[PDB]
Amino acid sequence: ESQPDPMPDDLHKSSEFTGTMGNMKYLYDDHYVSATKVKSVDKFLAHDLIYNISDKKLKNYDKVKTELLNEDLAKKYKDEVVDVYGSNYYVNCYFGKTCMYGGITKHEGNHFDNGNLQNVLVRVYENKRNTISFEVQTDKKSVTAQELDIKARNFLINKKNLYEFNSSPYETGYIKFIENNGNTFWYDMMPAPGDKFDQSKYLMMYNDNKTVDSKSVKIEVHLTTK
Ligand SMILES: [Zn+2]
Repeated sequence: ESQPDPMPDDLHKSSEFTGTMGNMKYLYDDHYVSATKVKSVDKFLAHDLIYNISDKKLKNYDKVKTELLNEDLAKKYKDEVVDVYGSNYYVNCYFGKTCMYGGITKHEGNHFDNGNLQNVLVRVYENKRNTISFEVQTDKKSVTAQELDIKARNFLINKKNLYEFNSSPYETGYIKFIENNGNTFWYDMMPAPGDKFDQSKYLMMYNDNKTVDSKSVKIEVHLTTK
């Protein structure tokens, strides 16, 4: 059922991407859509949903379209009261508007009990050594892996310069989720080889709206230096 771990050539190398890393940095550096108790208002394609969500911050949008893996996922959350969490983009976002993928969890029943926040531990591995470990927080029992990944990359951009404008001090990176039923999966942290980064295509991995149990999930960040 599990994703086999990275083989050595499954991982994007940053020295083979000659476009602008600030373009990856932007997707994770104090960057996210957040909405709570929202119900979808519209649809573009069969596998997406559109919500009246404004960024209260720098006022860039009052409508978020989220794209899912398929029509069934879309149908399923269409008339549900939901919280949204995800990384938005504007390039080739077509439908005051912004785009994203997945980020969707039902609101009813999905929160801890004394309004507590749950800590999820991230263990960071640099050239196969556990050098730093940190906690990220959510208030959702079933939280998207996108949410947690966003929060862990945000922290790593600050502490570790994970992504910089021109480069990354890292060659390879992957984030790995280990669920308490043994299931593992992982995302490639580095952009595809070449001179142009396509945010929309990068983010599209979050399509499947994967959620995990926040209280028992384990996250590992595996990085290798230049
Ligand atoms: Zn909620």
